[PDB]
Amino acid sequence: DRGVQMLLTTVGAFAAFSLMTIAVGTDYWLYSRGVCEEVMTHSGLWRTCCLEGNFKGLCKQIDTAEYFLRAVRASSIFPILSVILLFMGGLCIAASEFYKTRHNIILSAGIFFVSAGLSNIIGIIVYISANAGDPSKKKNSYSYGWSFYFGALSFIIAEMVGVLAVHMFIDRHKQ
Amino acid sequence: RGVQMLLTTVGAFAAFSLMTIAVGTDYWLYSRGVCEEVMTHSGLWRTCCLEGNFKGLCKQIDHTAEYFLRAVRASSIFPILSVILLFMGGLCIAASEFYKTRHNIILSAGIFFVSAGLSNIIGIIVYISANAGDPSYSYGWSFYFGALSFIIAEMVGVLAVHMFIDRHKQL
Amino acid sequence: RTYIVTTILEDPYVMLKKNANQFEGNDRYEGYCVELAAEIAKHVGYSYRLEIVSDGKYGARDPDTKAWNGMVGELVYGRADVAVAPLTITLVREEVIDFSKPFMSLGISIMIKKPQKSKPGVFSFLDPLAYEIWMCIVFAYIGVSVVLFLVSRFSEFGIFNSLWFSLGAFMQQGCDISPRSLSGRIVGGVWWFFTLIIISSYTANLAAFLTVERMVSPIESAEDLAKQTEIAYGTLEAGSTKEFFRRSKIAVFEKMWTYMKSAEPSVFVRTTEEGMIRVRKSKGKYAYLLESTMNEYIEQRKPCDTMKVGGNLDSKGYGIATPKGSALRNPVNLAVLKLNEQGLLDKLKNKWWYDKGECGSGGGDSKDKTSALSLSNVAGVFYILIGGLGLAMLVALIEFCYKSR
Amino acid sequence: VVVTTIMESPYVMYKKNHEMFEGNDKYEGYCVDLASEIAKHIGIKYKIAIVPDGKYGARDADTKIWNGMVGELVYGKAEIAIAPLTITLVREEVIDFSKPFMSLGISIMIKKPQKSKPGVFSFLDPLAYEIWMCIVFAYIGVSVVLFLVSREFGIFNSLWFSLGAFMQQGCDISPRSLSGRIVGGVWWFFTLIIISSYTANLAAFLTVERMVSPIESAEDLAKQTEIAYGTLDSGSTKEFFRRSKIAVYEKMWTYMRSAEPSVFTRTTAEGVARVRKSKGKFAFLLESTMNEYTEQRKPCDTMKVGGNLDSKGYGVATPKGSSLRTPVNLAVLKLSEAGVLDKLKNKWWYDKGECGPKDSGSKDKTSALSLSNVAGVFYILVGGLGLAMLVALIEFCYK
Amino acid sequence: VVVTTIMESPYVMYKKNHEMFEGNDKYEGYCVDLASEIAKHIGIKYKIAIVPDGKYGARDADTKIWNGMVGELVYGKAEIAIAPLTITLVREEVIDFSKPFMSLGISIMIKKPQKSKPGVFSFLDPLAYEIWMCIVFAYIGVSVVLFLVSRFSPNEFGIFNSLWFSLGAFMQQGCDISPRSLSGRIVGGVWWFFTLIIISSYTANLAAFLTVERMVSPIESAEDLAKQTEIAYGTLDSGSTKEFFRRSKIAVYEKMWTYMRSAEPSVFTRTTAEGVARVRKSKGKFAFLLESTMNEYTEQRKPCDTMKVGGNLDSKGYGVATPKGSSLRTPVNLAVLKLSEAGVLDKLKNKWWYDKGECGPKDSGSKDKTSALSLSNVAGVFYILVGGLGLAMLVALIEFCYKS
Amino acid sequence: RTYIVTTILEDPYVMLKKNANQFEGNDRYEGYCVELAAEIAKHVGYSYRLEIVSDGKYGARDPDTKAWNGMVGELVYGRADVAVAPLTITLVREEVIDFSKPFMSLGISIMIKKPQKSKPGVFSFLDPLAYEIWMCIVFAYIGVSVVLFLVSRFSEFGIFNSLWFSLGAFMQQGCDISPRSLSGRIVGGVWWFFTLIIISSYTANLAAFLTVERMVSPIESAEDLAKQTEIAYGTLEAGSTKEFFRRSKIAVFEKMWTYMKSAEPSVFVRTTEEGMIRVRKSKGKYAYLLESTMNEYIEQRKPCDTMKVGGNLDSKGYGIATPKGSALRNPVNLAVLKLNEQGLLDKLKNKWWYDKGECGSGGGDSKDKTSALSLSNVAGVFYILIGGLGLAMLVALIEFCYKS
Ligand SMILES: O=c1[nH]c2cc(C(F)(F)F)c(N3CCOCC3)cc2n(CP(=O)(O)O)c1=O
Ligand SMILES: O=c1[nH]c2cc(C(F)(F)F)c(N3CCOCC3)cc2n(CP(=O)(O)O)c1=O
Ligand SMILES: O=c1[nH]c2cc(C(F)(F)F)c(N3CCOCC3)cc2n(CP(=O)(O)O)c1=O
Repeated sequence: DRGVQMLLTTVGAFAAFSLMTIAVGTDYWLYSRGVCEEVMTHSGLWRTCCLEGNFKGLCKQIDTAEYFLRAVRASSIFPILSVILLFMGGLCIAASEFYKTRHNIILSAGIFFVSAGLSNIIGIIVYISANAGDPSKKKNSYSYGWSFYFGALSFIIAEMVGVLAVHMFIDRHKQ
Repeated sequence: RGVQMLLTTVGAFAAFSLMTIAVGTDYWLYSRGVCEEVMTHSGLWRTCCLEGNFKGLCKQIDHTAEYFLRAVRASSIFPILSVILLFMGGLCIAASEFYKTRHNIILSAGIFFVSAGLSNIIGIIVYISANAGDPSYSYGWSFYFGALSFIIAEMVGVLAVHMFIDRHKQL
Repeated sequence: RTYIVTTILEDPYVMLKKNANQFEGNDRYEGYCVELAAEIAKHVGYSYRLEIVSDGKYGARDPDTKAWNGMVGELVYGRADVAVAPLTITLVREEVIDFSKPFMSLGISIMIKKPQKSKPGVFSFLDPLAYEIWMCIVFAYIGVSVVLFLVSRFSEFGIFNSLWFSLGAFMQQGCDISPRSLSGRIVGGVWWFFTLIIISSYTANLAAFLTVERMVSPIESAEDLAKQTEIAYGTLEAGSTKEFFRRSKIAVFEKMWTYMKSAEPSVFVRTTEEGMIRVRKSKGKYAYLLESTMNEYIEQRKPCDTMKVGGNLDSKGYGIATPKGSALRNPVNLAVLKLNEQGLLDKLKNKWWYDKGECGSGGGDSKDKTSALSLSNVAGVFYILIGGLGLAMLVALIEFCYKSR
Repeated sequence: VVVTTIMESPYVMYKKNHEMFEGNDKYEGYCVDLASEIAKHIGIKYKIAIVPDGKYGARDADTKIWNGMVGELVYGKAEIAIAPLTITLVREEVIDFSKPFMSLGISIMIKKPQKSKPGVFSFLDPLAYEIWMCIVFAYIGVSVVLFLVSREFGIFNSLWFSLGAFMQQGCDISPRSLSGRIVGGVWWFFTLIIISSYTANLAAFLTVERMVSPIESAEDLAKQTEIAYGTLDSGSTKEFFRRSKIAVYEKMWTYMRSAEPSVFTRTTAEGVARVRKSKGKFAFLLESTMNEYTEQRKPCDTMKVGGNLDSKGYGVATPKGSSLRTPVNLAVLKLSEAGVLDKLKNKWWYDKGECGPKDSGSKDKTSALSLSNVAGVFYILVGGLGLAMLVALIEFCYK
Repeated sequence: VVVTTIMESPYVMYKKNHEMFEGNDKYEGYCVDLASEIAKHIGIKYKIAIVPDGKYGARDADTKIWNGMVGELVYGKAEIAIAPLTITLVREEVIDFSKPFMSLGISIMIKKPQKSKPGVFSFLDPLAYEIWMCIVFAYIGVSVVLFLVSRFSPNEFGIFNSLWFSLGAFMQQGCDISPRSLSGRIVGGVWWFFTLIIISSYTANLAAFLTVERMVSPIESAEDLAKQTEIAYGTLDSGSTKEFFRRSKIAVYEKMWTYMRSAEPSVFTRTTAEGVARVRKSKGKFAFLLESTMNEYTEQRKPCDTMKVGGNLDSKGYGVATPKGSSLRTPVNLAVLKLSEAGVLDKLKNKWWYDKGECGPKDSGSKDKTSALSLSNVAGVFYILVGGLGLAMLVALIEFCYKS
Repeated sequence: RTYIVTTILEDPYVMLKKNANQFEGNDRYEGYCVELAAEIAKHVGYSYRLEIVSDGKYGARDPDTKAWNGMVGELVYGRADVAVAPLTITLVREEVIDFSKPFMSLGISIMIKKPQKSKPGVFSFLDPLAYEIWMCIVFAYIGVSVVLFLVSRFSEFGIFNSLWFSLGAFMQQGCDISPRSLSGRIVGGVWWFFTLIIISSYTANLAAFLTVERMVSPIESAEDLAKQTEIAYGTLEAGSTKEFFRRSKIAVFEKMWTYMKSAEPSVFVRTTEEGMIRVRKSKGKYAYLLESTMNEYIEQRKPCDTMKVGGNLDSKGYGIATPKGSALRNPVNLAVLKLNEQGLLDKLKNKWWYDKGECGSGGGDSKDKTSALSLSNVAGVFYILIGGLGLAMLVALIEFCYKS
């Protein structure tokens, strides 16, 4: 019963790819109430815009142990490295599904899935540090948007693939 | 294994001597108290102030769960029963060293002695709880003999359970 | 001859019957004042028929064109001999006529809303750590679980053993799955450090939150009100209370008088009813500073959200008005003193102020004051736990599937 | 004008400099300064005299005479009585009373509220009882569930596993069922969270040490409690309690009539001495002015007023047919309205006091934890140890 | 009788807006009420005229003319003036001044901090700093002693096994297998005792840290302010404070002046309104220097974000100025002295300075702000989490490369 | 001609050199007042000879039954023109003579002793508990250890195994060997319950002690001292302080005055040096109000255990006596105001009040309050760690001796 397992890994990777694409495309991260005054502002990691207010229609780009994290938040280097490593993991699992003889390919696949978990944790923690790190932020707050839940679901399917593919590693190692 | 039985005998006799010094005399009460702060002492059946305004006298003192603990702490009947149970424990240890072929009743004597020890523990801690309950008491070098009574009870118990470990090889 | 008495209704004296005006007239009067009038008429002997107040007010000094109005104004200007309706003691009232005796005392008292709060259930579990931290630690727990599986199977000891070790590590319990390589051991050690500092921080914050929540005390007396901050309070304008506050010279009284003298908010209001309604609307921080009698009346009303706190600031009294030189001044004084001594006034106060109150009949309704985590706040954990246990029971049946289906 | 006054401790006292001056400037307090203020208000030369009889003023009802201040004013000895005198039904047909310038009534008083030191209750002084009933119920439930779902776990091994889970420890053996893992994890989580909550609650209780008011805080709570109650032998309180129709005081009267006769005391000094020697004993019902005087004296231990009951008035007494009756009436009304008797009351009964700790709370050192909070643990420890060694002896001897 | 008073000073206030309570007493404040009090004390007609110069007083010695209230007095159109006017060398020799009714001070002010949100220092804030190094040293030492006991004394435990045993010993969890010896029991027990005492102390310390808050001031004195050299400072572009700083004699003041000499981001503020706006906008730096009376006036202003640290750099006072000697100089001098000795002047000062302020009513701090553990106190915790888990993964990878 | 300057014998201003003997003549006195007199004589131009008043008292011009004496008394009698000495400005000494200018500001203020608490070592470790409780828990631990060993021998294991299991049970540890049988299981459970309850109680007690230690209210200004009602305060029977307290007008100062007049702490002072001695001997249980000048002199000259706190309660000045009808009235005023504005007087004040003072408060930095632990109570944790390493080396050496 390994064909259903590899199909589950493939569909989980495809779901992760779809979630990454709609994350880098849409701006539904946080249902923040800011200005465009507490109004619904699509605060984005890569694109922050508005729907209401007098300035609706035009929006622009956002931007000894704190400067590095501030530069990380400004440049979004870890989400970018994350999506690149998901692309590399998709390429390597495509090589695995087309070439079965090689063995280190799924070692690389498991390492890529785990590092995807690492980079997702780093990205979400720097995002919540950027959001909840200011004492100024504002009568209402919190109430995270949909794309936070999509990122959480991407994380859950990340442990799903990182459990099932590693189980496939264990069974192919013991056989 | 003569060293083991001579150790038990000397420990029992030392415990006899020090517990008689502990409970027999009138020496265990130091605190900042008024008997005008002068030297005061409690006792088993009477309280006495050695000097001050009470020279030459040694006065017979008086006095569900709360009533029981107050009676035990004040009348000191349970400490009397505990030291008398220590007396029977010492007597049955003397019978044990007189009856050396007693496999189980020697162990039973050990259990009775440690039961008397834990009874003395509960008695002294309810006594000091009542002492701390007066406002809403320190070692008197004979209450220190009571502490040494606990220590020598634990020591004779640990060497006894060491020689029942030796009895495991013997039996 | 029939004697008419001037009666003015505010609460609850000359309130009309619920059957409109189908009765014979003066006999359709129920209240403290009319019962006292009937008793005082039966004591010595005269007529207790009521009269209609001409102006509807109590009367003032009126320096313009002199004269008088109200119940005392009708009494002084003929056609009145007995006044039953209560009225406060004031110098301009005394300089014209004389009172008999204050039948029952009163005083200006502070008024606050009844503190009502309800402890939550599953939401009470997220008080001292919010909800983002719990999500972060749960997702980090599953991440370190899969990482522990990777390092145990890469550097028995399956996914089940990895979950065993991680679940034991999350509560500092430990497990027997000890890998030979030091890597999994150091991963477990740093995760132990993280979960222990989370537990310590949670305990610290819950202790701090409990201490700061329970440390606060309800307002009482007048000095605590004087040094109180961030809570609004004051009195009305059209009344003798403002005159008494202005005429006071006591250091504490003049102190908070100067405090609300620079009334930046809307301290002064017009009527008691509108002020009471807007206190109901706000219900978070205001005080009206009314008389003790009307406060005791309104804390027995239908909403049952007001209560009497503190004591009386002064020693004001009531009194029944009688004209000077009349034959019904001394006998009414003797009889009202007799009824005050007999306790019948206390009986009437109890029946018309505590017995006829449809709401709050039992004053001692909540007086346990349990200053500990009872089964209202921490038992919500007992909810989620049993829910989790229910979840356990639910997964039990699916594990029963894993047992038999 | 000549006035007579009765030597009453919370109204008139002898000055410390008794030999400095004798006469008008020889007393300080409420009564004499109020007399001086009203005398300056009307304008008259005044002198202070003491009562020759010492009676408060009452009718003997057999010889038709009065003894005390009312007896002196009726029989022509004084034309004014600035001394305090309550208003009664019998003292109106022979004497005239002004408007009451003070309000007083029968009020409760208890002993000093102090922190109790229980033995067993201090083991679970925070939290409640139902919390530990439910934690034991959950312990038995999780033990039974873990025993049944695992089928080495017998009727003792699962109990040991749950018991070890109850005190932050793991176990030597682990099952191979994920249901057991899930139930053990959720039980571990519950145990940890409830231990943290209990420790924090104990920390808050130990860091506040706030004393709560006793049960004796209202008349309804007074009738529903088992504590004793007392009053004065014969007086205004006894006369008020002799006849009642309020249906709340008849129960109190029957409680007096059915309890021990020790509830009656002669003097208020004997009463405060009797209530001072015990934290409980009999709370008393006495005058508000007596309570306010006793709460601001050198023994600053009991200062509890509680709720206010009954109504009584204190007024100045004037004889019949006096030209200053209206004058003294308007004078006392002006002093009550503008406010100088209340100012002097605040300056003398509140500002002048032996201790000012009642005005604002103070922080005291909590000192050592002592042993009362721990003594309850040792009892269950030694009891469980004794039960364990008895059952060990029985099990090893029989089985 | 003519009296002058500058309206552009925190000593007057308008009654309503205009055409309300019209007449003579149109301005209410400290100085006008003091003038009315002394006029009732000695007998002086009341006036309302204001000099159109605007400045309180200056010495234009280049043009040989005096501008302001002092010039209006010396050339002559009035004889009594009540206004905030400093006393200097050139002003005394032309106009005699009475005794100073109020002492003047010069002090520095800083913006009130909001919160601190550091990185790993958030978790480093409790249990001090050197305790971490000492407890790591203790962990290394107990690991070395445990390894010595297990190996030299009479096993199946290397250096890695010993350090893991010590790490699990540090964390009140237990061990997989006991050494089963009479030697290691005591050292394991004392190490467990030390680590549980440390953990309980940390929990109690964080509880005490979180139950109440203090907001300790970053600075406390002018000498420490000059010594720290991390916060920008600017006095004023020109005026009495700038002249005093440019011609001081105390040793630290020359260093302070040289610090103003090497000032990059234009610390010389043109107006005091711009200065207070700048110090209220940014709280990280740019603390201001200003007179004590203006600082205390801004202390009770609607933004409510300012706090002085105390200490008076210079001491002077505000005096009453009169033209030359006459029959009124001694009278007004004794009137000012009598009002200064009595508390009536202090009564007016306290009343007009505290009844017009609302910011200071909430004294000390507000205890009704708890919320929960937001990420500000958790940023250190999750940063040490991400660092520990990343380093653990890295050492796992390198240990696999070493062994497997 | 030769002019005279009369100086009162006052401790903080003029000093008669204790050496006496030589240097007698012109330089008979060294101090602030004689230096100011030398400077003013060098500035305006004259020759000054030092003089001492006969009665040794300041004196006044009260309207009594003549018998006038003092500094102003000898000034008005004729044999005095310039008096360079401290002199409080008062109305009773203004109706006959006028002062020039206050060179420095006087203010009455509270003074407090230094709060110093030295946390002990191993004694501070048992501070967050009773020593009876520590004795109880340790002795109960050894008792249950031997009881568990005997019941395990009754119903594989040795003395070392018994000690290991007992202490790991004592301090929440796992073990490789299992507590077999239900009796041993329930002993382990009940004793784990005891160790959990006692560790929770100890953590709660330590949290309570640290919370009550940090949450403390230091005394600042006068309102906090008024509403703390725990530290005694008072002033002299007569003087400027008594006159200011008699004429209080503010409600809080009226409360302070009536608290002082309640005579609960009384005055308890005759000479202010005796008040300084008794407030040093009160161990912080008493407080006293005196002038800021002499308070600074006490804080400098005396050993550093007392200082000032809070701001000045009132504004007051100084002055020098001048004759009513002499030509030495205006130039001395102009020159003393020039010296006050220039800062040379400030330089002399700094030299005489900061340099020649045997105190490290102004000559060195203070201690920063970083909260948390400061090697004071955790120092006791490090001394019980020293005891732990002593036990570790003891058990290791005794084990190696036993095998040897
Ligand atoms: O003689 C007087 N007797 C009064 C009796 C009452 C009350 F009994 F409570 F009804 C009141 N209420 C005060 C609260 O709001 C409702 C009216 C006002 C009275 N006033 C006017 P004041 O100037 O407001 O005291 C008098 O003059
Ligand atoms: O009406 C009455 N009012 C009273 C008021 C007071 C007081 F408290 F001082 F105000 C007192 N004091 C009680 C304490 O001892 C001294 C007298 C006695 C009163 N009595 C006498 P009884 O008959 O013994 O009650 C009355 O009759
Ligand atoms: O005599 C003088 N008296 C002054 C009094 C005041 C104050 F009382 F504070 F209002 C001030 N303020 C300084 C702060 O900004 C607002 C104006 C300036 C004064 N100046 C000008 P400087 O020379 O720049 O000090 C004088 O000359």
